[PDB]
Amino acid sequence: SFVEMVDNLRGKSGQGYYVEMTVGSPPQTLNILVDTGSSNFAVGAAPHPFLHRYYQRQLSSTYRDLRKGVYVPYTQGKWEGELGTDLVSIPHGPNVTVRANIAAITESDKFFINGSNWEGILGLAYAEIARPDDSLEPFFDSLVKQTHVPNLFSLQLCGASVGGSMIIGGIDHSLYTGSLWYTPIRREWYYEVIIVRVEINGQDLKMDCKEYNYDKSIVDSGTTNLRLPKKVFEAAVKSIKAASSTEKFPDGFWLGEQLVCWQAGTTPWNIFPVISLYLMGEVTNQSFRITILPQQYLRPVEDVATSQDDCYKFAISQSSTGTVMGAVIMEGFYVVFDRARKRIGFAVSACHVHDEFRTAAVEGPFVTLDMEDCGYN
Ligand SMILES: CC(C)c1cccc(CNC[C@@H](O)[C@H](Cc2ccccc2)NC(=O)[C@@H]2CCC[C@H](C(C)(C)N3CCCCC3=O)C2)c1
Repeated sequence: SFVEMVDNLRGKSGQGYYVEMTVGSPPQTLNILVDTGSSNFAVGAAPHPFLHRYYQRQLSSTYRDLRKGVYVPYTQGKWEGELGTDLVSIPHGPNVTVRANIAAITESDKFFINGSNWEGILGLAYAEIARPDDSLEPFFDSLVKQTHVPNLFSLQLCGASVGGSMIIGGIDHSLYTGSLWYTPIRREWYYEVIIVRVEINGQDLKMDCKEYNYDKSIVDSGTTNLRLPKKVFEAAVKSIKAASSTEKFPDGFWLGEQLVCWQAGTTPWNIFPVISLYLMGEVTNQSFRITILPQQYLRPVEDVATSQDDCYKFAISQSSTGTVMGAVIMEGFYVVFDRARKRIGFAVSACHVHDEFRTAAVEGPFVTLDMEDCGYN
């Protein structure tokens, strides 16, 4: 019955992926961004210039006020509002209704996006990072507690205006090819994983692997970019610059600020390297790699110019809070958040990114000694 959830996600490039949900009685329909990088379910509940619609608690007979405030500061953007509970369903999801915590957003700053078609966010990570504290049960925990939906979900995020699937409660085998490779969830707060090796065009970055996970590494569907700790970011940009020095790039391109364009169909993909991320595996001394194409880390953006060229922004950003495997890493992979078994699986997606002579891959097994030394603490 997972077929009912295939293609249940939509979005705009750089702006997240959202699924349709209803809250309250009678049901109020809202588009909700799916975010494995946080743990609060929150919806616009007051007018805002960028909201097409919002949750009206007054109109729901099943609304309950928790008489408690809340706020969430993300890496960029924040909101504040009022806690309460209500009945929640996912029309293209399992056939259930659950009473869940909901933060009614009453003020926000740089959270909602102009012209955006989503009105709220579904934090799919664990209670440990829920605001105001870990006693506010996250939506997925309520779903599993109140129904027989199995304790896992999977995400197929597709590039090119974007779509994909969130399969709630399982794995749909028609959405990926090849084998699923699993990496442990190190700790249940973020979806934290451990990266044990990095290569660019087959060349090892050769850093202390602790640097790759300083101070954590997470899988985060609510962040567009690959974000890398300062030292890793610099090494990676240096290597990518070198590989592509054939061409010249504007100022701020490598900062993700300025875009670069080529005549339509002439993007020199070949001079941009693949990036391989090796992840800790399920058995001793064993890892696997996912290989990322430049078509993933050069994000397509519309040309505000009179030209109809292919333009892109560099979708790798420097971080001061650890590695973030964002949407452009997840795109073209099928990612299984197996909460029940505390692991995350990766396989080549059915909607994989295409390149003339290279392909995104998930490959294993590899041997990697002393993998536990890669985790930060
Ligand atoms: C809440 C706690 C646990 C917390 C605190 C700090 C970091 C984290 C790690 N997860 C972050 C996500 O939950 C959050 C999700 C988000 C969605 C929509 C708007 C804003 C944030 N995303 C971000 O903060 C990102 C930082 C880089 C710029 C990102 C921008 C380009 C802006 N962005 C917004 C729309 C979705 C795609 C996107 O890329 C947002 C978690």
